[PDB]
Amino acid sequence: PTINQLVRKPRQSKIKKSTSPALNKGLNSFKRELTDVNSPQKRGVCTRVGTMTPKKPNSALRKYARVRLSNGIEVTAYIPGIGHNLQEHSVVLIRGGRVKDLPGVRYHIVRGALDTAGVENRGQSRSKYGTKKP
Amino acid sequence: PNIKSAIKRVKTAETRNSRNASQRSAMRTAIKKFDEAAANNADNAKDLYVEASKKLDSAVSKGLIHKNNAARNKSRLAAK
Amino acid sequence: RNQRKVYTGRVVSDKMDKTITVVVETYKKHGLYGKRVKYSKKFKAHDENNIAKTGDVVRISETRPLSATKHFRLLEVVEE
Amino acid sequence: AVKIRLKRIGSKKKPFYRIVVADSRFPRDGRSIETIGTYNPLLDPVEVKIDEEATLKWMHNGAKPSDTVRNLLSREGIMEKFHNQKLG
RNA sequence: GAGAGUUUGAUCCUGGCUCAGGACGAACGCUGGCGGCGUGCCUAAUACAUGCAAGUCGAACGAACGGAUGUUAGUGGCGGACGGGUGAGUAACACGUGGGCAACCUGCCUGUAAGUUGGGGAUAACUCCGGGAAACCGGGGCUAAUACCGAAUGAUAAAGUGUGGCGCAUGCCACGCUUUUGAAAGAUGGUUUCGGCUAUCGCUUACAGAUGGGCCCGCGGUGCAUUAGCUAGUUGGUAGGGUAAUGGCCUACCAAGGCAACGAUGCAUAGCCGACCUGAGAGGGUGAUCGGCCACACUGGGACUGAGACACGGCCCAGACUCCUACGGGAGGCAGCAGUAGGGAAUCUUCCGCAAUGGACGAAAGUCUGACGGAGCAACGCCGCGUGUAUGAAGAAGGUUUUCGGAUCGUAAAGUACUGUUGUUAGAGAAGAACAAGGAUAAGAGUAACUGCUUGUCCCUUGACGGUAUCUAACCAGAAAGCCACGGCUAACUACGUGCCAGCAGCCGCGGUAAUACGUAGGUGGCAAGCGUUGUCCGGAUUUAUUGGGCGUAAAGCGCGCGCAGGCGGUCUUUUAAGUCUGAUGUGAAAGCCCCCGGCUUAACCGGGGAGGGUCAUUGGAAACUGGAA
Ligand SMILES: [K+]
Ligand SMILES: [Mg+2]
Ligand SMILES: [Mg+2]
Ligand SMILES: [Mg+2]
Ligand SMILES: [Mg+2]
Ligand SMILES: [Mg+2]
Ligand SMILES: [Mg+2]
Ligand SMILES: [Mg+2]
Ligand SMILES: [Mg+2]
Repeated sequence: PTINQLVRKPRQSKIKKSTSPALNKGLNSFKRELTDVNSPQKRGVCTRVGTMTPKKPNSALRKYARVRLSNGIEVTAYIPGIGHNLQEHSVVLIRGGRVKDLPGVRYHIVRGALDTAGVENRGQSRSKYGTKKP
Repeated sequence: PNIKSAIKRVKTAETRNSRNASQRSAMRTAIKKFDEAAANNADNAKDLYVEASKKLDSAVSKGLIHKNNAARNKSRLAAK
Repeated sequence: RNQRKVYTGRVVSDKMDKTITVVVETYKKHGLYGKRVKYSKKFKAHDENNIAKTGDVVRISETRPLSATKHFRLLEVVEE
Repeated sequence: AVKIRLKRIGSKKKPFYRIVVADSRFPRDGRSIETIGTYNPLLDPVEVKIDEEATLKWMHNGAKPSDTVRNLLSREGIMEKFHNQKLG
């Protein structure tokens, strides 16, 4: 462009989207108005639990839970690891992370933080999946 | 209040208010006597200037008015 | 003495009473893309007698405030 | 008032002090008007550095010291000096 | 100034997505030994259970208590406006930087020059009365002052003026005459003769200064035009009043301006900066902690007091919300330190002391200070130290694996020798502390001289932390290692089990009976008292390209013109100095980055010194180029 063009309008960079929009919103009951606050993790209440058929190429059933977070946003969270404790009205803690197999999931459930009891029988990567040392 | 000294300063301040308000009102009734008499262009105004200036400078010494205000008021009155 | 600010410019209007408005017109550097930009800034000059006129080159200098907007004064009339 | 005093600096259980000019009102480590020396009590001779001409000046303007700053000045020979300048 | 992977059968380009680094006030998962330095409600400026955060002076005053000192509930003075908190609001002289005030204030501090003369009237406290559980309220009477109110003498305060020297229009500085105003207070202490005199702490007037504030101004720093008109005391003027002071600050009268595409008005957002993180740098993001400034103290408004407020822990009133009651009526505002609830992914002890530094009061002793020193908790971070050291084999038992010969865990162990950073036990035990006050004295100015004041030197003195650090010995390898990954990107491979199931995954992608990609075991790699994941910021990303990109076919030339505004503009001479360039002065705080020294057992950390940083301003110069002019 010409310099006069660049002065009449300077540049404008790209509008960045977050991987994790719902972690980046807080709530106050008083105002009843969402408040932008960068957050790593949120807790919620499992509305629904179920299985998913993932994309091509894959075919295994994937465990998800539809959660209502603390801030009121309804979110689908993958339940990683072998087996789980969860059911309806179960409280859950939620971190970000995208299940590439599965279309509508963008977040994971931290395993071992709350009523998400740790995985059974696991020995390796225990800090993930939330088993104590035996 | 709730501190021992706050109630004391409320007392002190109401007292000082009563006093300094009386003194201001007297000053200003003086100044109005002067300006009315000067509007009427009478004989008494030349003593009333003095009465007003006495009370202005006395108010200064009592602290209820600042000296540039007193000076300015003497100036504006003298201008009548 | 300490010294005051002085500027030069051009007159745009005369409708006001005993004053004018002097527009100063300076090139200056755009902060990022480096080009020179015509920066303009008008001030109210205190014209003691409605001397100047529209189209007049003029010099002004600052002083105490004289109205809501004025802070300057006519110093010379450099060129009609 | 305007005072000549100590500004606490350094770290915990190892203090150091700047010798400072300041109002009574301002904070202990807040702003100042001019700093004119330093102090350290840890060492066997306490280590003082003072400019002494600005210090005489601030005293002539009426900046009074603290107790310990006064006695630092006196053990540096500055309070005798200031009395000597008050002699005339 | 490093790049790598991913589109294709393959290639080149384009283009996106991700990754290798660095940083967090972080959270979470697994685990967890210590020391030093730091940091710790970012969310609900949501609500407050409780406790303590602003008191002091008996050398201002009167009463009461008391066997002369001392104490007090009151009147009075000073301080409560500092210190401390938070970032709600705020897009503006709020902030930064640089100036201006001939248009302005300033208690306490210093110094200079004068002066504290005489009187008066009350009022609390107190005592009674009535009310009220009682506090506490009224009504009567008594009373002191450094509380109040008069006067005389004194204005560099006004008014009338005249002279000198000047500035930047409004005007300033100095001098002198006339007229009119404006003050006060004592307390302690000594001496003297008894009148007197007199030091200090105070008081009053003026002047200077310093310090602290106030007003104005140039410029600078945010997105939106799916917001273009806005304003009506709004703009200027003549008069008037008002403020510490200029000014539509306000009022009356006159004219109808003024601002604005150089983005006004409006909406949403936000405290601003020093600086912090990143980056080759330009720049990008942030405005935790530290310092400065601003704003606000449940919300709104208003004043009084005072040098200073329109006041965090003051007042009044309205509103919300809450508490106690004897049910008549009262009281209150944690964004002070701790703490509690709630919210939240999430953030501390209802701790000690004023020994220190600093502030308020006081003549001072001293008192007060949740400022501040410290200690406590949290692996939250940075640094440091360990959790043994040596020697010890063709190589134990065992595990894994086996091409069943072996290979590996592995000098690891065992065994032998040694050490005690740490741990434990017993002993010692610094700094930080200066002083102040008081007692002695030596010299001064000032005194009739003493008292006193100022200064010199001695003596004396008081530590929360804390019997903490530190140091000595003795005893023990003893009690002190876990997390992640191992297909490529990228360091590090085998066995079993499973069989597009269970499950993995930052991108590409693995798993359908022979899986280095899932789970487990062994072994390995990377780190290590932390490791990893998630969230956010920069870079890499030349992917908003000023430095530093592009539009034939990839995204991208309005379908084309007429043209206001703006941007840009042929050759030469003179003139200037708007822009440019340049010498000087001043400033851009400290802390932080950077460099050089020093100190903590090094480090982190801390100190000293220097440097840097501005489209900074004034002043003085050049005319080559842009701009203005002929
Ligand atoms: K206005
Ligand atoms: Mg805000
Ligand atoms: Mg770059
Ligand atoms: Mg207050
Ligand atoms: Mg409070
Ligand atoms: Mg609190
Ligand atoms: Mg297999
Ligand atoms: Mg195309
Ligand atoms: Mg600096």
